[PDB]
Amino acid sequence: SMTDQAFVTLTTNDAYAKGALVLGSSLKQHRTTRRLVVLATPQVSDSMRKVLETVFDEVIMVDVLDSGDSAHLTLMKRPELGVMLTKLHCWSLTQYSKCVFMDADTLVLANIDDLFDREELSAAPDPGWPDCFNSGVFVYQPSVETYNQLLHLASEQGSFDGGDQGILNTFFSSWATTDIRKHLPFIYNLSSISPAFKVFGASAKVVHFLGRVKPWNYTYDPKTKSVKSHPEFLILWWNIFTTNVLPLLQ
Amino acid sequence: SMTDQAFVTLTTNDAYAKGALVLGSSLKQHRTTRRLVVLATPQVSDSMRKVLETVFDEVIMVDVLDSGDSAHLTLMKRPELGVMLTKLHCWSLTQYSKCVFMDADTLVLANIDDLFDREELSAAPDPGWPDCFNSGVFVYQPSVETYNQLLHLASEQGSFDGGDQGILNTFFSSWATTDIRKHLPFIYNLSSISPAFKVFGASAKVVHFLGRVKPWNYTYDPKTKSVKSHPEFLILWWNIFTTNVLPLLQ
Ligand SMILES: O=c1ccn([C@@H]2O[C@H](COP(=O)(O)OP(=O)(O)O[C@H]3O[C@H](CO)[C@@H](O)[C@H](O)[C@H]3O)[C@@H](O)[C@H]2O)c(=O)[nH]1
Ligand SMILES: O=c1ccn([C@@H]2O[C@H](COP(=O)(O)OP(=O)(O)O[C@H]3O[C@H](CO)[C@@H](O)[C@H](O)[C@H]3O)[C@@H](O)[C@H]2O)c(=O)[nH]1
Ligand SMILES: [Mg+2]
Ligand SMILES: [Mg+2]
Ligand SMILES: [Mn+2]
Ligand SMILES: [Mn+2]
Repeated sequence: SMTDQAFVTLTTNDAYAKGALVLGSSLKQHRTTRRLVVLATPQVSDSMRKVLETVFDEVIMVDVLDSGDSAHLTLMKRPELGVMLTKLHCWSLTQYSKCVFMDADTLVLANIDDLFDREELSAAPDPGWPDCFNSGVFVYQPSVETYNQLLHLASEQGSFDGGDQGILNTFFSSWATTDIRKHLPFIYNLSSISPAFKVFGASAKVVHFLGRVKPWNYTYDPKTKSVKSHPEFLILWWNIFTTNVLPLLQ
Repeated sequence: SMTDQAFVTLTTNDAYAKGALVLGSSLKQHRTTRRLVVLATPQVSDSMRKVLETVFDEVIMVDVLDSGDSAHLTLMKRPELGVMLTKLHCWSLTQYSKCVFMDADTLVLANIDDLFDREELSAAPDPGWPDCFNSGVFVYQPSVETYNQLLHLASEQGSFDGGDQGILNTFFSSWATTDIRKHLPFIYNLSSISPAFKVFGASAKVVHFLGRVKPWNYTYDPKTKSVKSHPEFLILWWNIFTTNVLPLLQ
């Protein structure tokens, strides 16, 4: 419908694929009018890609190890940054005029199509260092130029933790001090999970399972309808997975 | 010199007094041209007030337990909020046109007089919930009206944790979405202490020892010039305390 605009996510393996399936199913559930796109690598199994195609309108293959890939020369300088370099291809999707990137470890609790009212680069503050934006949810404008500049910066600067957040904050360095409309409310990337969430946590639009253990790393027990050691968000992830993802398998 | 403008802090006991002495000494060290004010209660010992008068230009006594105090009726509704109600008296200081409130558990690493270029209410984002501002450092305009409204809100709403942050964020509820100039850089209230601090943590202007254990709760050992179990900020606090506070005692 709005074929010109997309939610874009990323998976480089079958584990994070499970996250993308929950994310995508949650966006469908809350009736997005936009396209759903997943960047996938050849490390994602063919069988899992078949499941991704039931949720996503486009499963777009990216392989930074292929010498024909635009990021390949950069990977040879920074071989440790394969995942980040795959992610940056989100900017190469110039068939779309505007997109919202979302991490595969996010989950949507309401329609968030009003994010397309925003301009590049709009993003929520990161907890822990809130003059940096968290790069798990952001509104951007695909551009070969912007893409090539991000590649250059990745080449020059690298990434201590292998993430793209430092690079995106270096490139978009006016975010902290310029144009409050480019600060997404924290409820669009609620990543503190693990008094304020009493008052405002009920109005979350997006939950982000930022940090070491992802929901799919838990062992789910049908017998108790919970995981094994606000646990609510974790339960909701698994609720979407069991109710909405599993039956796509028919 | 700028007798019209002040840094204002707060202590209700001799422990936090030690914090105020380090804060005040750090502001002097970095050559503030503004006045230094501490709100103190009768629970602060006379002997400690004599030490506070060597650092602070005004030691202003506030006693919410006195029926002549403006906050006393509010305290009888909310007897658990004595400290917060004392703090709110910062707005009653109408001999000043503009002030920066700072928590007694902060410490200054550079001249921060450029905070007086800001307008009420300017404050840094709180880590953990960054659409709320942390109420440990803020620029405000003393006003009997604003004061009386904050008292009313404290009366109506109370405070789950006994802090003023919720009240100040409720009253100043446009902060997250309005006027980026009212967002202080995080380096003016660096309260994550305990990759980003590698890049930007060297340029801190204010450190805030937010959380349970305050620097003065540690046991300092002259023999090692450290505390007993970035530990640097903690060492600096104790460096100011031993070098700059102690010899005020002559
Ligand atoms: O092996 C991997 C690792 C990551 N991803 C994708 O990359 C995203 C980011 O990884 P994630 O594990 O979610 O990182 P966070 O725990 O969210 O860590 C934070 O810090 C990093 C920035 O430096 C960013 O990658 C994250 O968006 C940011 O929230 C994931 O959601 C996936 O979409 C993969 O596909 N495969
Ligand atoms: O017994 C006390 C307790 C606090 N204070 C003063 O109140 C300030 C705030 O208390 P603090 O212990 O610093 O709280 P934080 O650990 O900083 O906790 C956070 O959350 C609270 C808001 O709800 C605020 O009081 C703080 O500014 C905020 O940073 C202190 O610095 C002192 O100035 C006293 O004088 N006596
Ligand atoms: Mg360069
Ligand atoms: Mg009212
Ligand atoms: Mn993530
Ligand atoms: Mn404090």
